[PDB]
Amino acid sequence: HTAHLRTARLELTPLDPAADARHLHHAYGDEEVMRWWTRPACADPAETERYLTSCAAAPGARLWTIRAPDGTVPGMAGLLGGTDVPGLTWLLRRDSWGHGYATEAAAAVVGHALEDGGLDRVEAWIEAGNRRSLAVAARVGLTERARLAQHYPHRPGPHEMVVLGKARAEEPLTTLAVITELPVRDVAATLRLVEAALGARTAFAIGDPPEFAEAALTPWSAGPRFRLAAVPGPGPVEPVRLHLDAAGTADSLHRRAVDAGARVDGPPVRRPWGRSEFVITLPEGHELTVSAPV
Amino acid sequence: PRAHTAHLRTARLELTPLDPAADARHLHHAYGDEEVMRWWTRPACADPAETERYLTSCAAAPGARLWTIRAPDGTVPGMAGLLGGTDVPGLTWLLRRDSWGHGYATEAAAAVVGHALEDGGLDRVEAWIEAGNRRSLAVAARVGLTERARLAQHYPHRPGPHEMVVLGKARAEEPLTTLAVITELPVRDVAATLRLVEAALGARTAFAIGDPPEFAEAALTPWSAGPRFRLAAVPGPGPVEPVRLHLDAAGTADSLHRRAVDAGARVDGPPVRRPWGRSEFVITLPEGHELTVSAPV
Repeated sequence: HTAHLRTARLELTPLDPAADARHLHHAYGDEEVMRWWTRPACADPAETERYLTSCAAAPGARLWTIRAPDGTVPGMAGLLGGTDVPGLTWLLRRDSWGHGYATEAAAAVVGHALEDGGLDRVEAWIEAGNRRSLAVAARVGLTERARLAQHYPHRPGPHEMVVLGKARAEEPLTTLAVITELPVRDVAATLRLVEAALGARTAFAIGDPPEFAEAALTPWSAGPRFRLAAVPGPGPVEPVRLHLDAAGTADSLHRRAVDAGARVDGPPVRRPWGRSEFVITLPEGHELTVSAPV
Repeated sequence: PRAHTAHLRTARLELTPLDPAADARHLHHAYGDEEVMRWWTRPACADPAETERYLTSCAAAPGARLWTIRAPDGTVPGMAGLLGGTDVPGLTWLLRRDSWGHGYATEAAAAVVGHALEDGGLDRVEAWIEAGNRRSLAVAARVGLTERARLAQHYPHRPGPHEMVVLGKARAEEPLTTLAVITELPVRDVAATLRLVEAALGARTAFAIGDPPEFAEAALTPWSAGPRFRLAAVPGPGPVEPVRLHLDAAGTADSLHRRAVDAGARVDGPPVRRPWGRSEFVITLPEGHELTVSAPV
């Protein structure tokens, strides 16, 4: 890309790892600034130069370097990549903070991505705890669409990643959730189980003994939850396979399932796709593999 | 319900247990404001009398715990409290356009929540804000509430449906939680299946394994994460015990149905309005699986 993006007080020039690495290292090498980054603070500008390159290297990578009028170089902003949906990001040395740069820069990149970038939509992955960044994202029209558990090699424990987005034309139709029904013998008994293993809870039930309930896996009005329908028998019951994306550690999740007398597959096992999973099987045959970031 | 008695005092505000008759005159500046009420669950009140009435019905509501916001200069910016009649401590607030931008709503809601979670001994509290309510969501965040889910709703006083973000906050967050449930739909031709799915459901395949689709993942959203299920391939006799999938969609069912139909899908018929204020239809998969599609309207 050749395009420069100009704003009230800024010029975003295409990113040159070699040339810019000197200034950009004032952010990428700062322990503080990288408090939220996917990897610790860069050691040397070479590493930065290296990273920056590996970064701009990826397929759809399209980054700029934030240049202010007063000579300074607060940092950078742009579209990350190698991914499917164009991710977005930014970073500034601690100094340039709160001067509206991030907001301005972010606003620029976004505008361009949707408009002249010819793109249909744009994402932005911000850590849950990242208030400041979440403010900018929202300030830029990026509304939250999903969330996911993740773990950084340098982190003591896993974390939550918010996935904000913003299309050019907001689709009129969309799916907000998928609730799957589960045929079980004793809806009640099952509810009791799930409530303990997955720390679930009953959202509702129809008649006593219960004949049809809605098991919620979160203590909130809406969210991850599935229906429980009752069935007579004789009992063949065709199993249902369920993938459970959980937050927190697989060992403590598994510890909970077991300590709840759950039919567990075994201890959690790591996987190529970077997720430690373990399964739970319900008497009727259904099995739900619980998968955590770690 | 009952008493209250409590008065919430903050940096520049005083929260006094709402008194319909008393305050209504002032609060009508909010509830009677078309602009201010464009995001509310009902139209603006024609006059203070209607506001007093509404305020009363709200005040009477089961465990309703509301306060009126008093500014030091004697102004009444609006109201803020805890709604009654829920299952999870609901939460609301409302300012008049004239008091906007002073951080009153943040200060107020902050206090109601601090009270509810600490003094009220409450476990958690929610807050339902319409997707497009930029300022309210901003206050939500500034207060500590974080989105936990989203629902499709439709107010009789509106021509079209809308989205509602369900934000919340507990006093002691749970280490373990669940983010999603992706179920496996055993089908014969994972390929065609996916082709169809994207047609009617407007899905898009996130990933496919093996040239001949051995097992893919159809996302129902255009984003990295969000609602979606998994397709597994399996050949056989009379192949499968249909899997039941409830699909909560946003937008008018009439058109959702139009999509499923133009996609040439198996639909048990046009959308049928249910009693619980929801219209739906079901799409059956050749294998057996029924994917009912519910919408607010």
